[PDB]
Amino acid sequence: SLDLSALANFPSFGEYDKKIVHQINTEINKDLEIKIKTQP
Amino acid sequence: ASRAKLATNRPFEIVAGLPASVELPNYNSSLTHPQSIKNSGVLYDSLVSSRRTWVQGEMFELYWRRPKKESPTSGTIPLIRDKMQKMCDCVMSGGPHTFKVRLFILKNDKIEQKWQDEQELKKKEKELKRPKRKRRKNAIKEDKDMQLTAFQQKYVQGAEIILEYLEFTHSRYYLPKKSVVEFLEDTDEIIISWIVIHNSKEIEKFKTKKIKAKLKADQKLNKEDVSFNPLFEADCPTPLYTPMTMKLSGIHKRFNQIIRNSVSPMEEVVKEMEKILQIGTRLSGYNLWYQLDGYDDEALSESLRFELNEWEHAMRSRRHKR
Repeated sequence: SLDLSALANFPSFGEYDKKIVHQINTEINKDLEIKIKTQP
Repeated sequence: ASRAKLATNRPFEIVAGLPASVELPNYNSSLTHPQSIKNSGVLYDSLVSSRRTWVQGEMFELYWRRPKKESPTSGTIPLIRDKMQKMCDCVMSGGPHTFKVRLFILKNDKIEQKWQDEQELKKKEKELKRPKRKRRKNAIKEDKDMQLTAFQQKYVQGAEIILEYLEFTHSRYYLPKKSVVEFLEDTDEIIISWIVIHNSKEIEKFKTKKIKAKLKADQKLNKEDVSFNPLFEADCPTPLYTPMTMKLSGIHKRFNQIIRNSVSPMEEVVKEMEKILQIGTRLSGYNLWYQLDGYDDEALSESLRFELNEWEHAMRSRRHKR
């Protein structure tokens, strides 16, 4: 539900700012589980 | 150096073994799956490297190192202890890092002989011309704190100062004579500035070659019938140079005179620096990328992690040796 509000925030053929790209990376990061071999 | 040769076209370069770029990192544009700084540890690696380098770097000329072990070389330890005089404990800041130091004087024997001669001259001049008060103890304490005791009265000017790290007593370095010293009376802080040349060995060796050439020419002329400054010479290789500045805090009034007397005539080094600044190549300023991609940089990430592990594994033994 909150993503739908986030979706309405998305650029709509205007002059929107870079900050969207952070959300984009958030969605992109979901692609696959993180194969972190050795914990820091 | 043996660190994994980065795959072609990475948005970073490996500087001092770590991923960095001249421009400010744009993670958001460049990384799809950025590992956390926790995951990367690049920041950690940078900090440890920084501190260690500050403990071991080339900022001050090294002069004594504890010999790596009825060998009489043991007997030399008290001799090296006595050849310096013992002085009080003072704090130093290195970039974002801070360090603590005790002070040690390098005994200039010429100052001792001249002091004996001066006492002789003063004695001969004078001969030719011819409960207990605690407040007095406080006066003597303050006088010895801002005036000079005998060892300080002889070593006012031309005394030689050695630096040592209280967290790493194994190395001793010379305080830069070619340095600008400012004593802040209000804050009791001292700022030292100096220019440093990364290929200084190249310049010194070329300088030796030129000195040999001039000596050979003079010998050839003599067969028939000098403030050599490498930085002024037209054929001197390009100095890769950096300007440096550092602040000291915690030094007491009496020591400031000794320090203030110890450094070189200012105009001469200023002119030398100006020449260095025209001829020098300045070190480029760059930005570390602390976040790496878990997929494209997996090898680099794991390599860093491994090296960090080894560093930490060694670091415990350092205190275990105490």
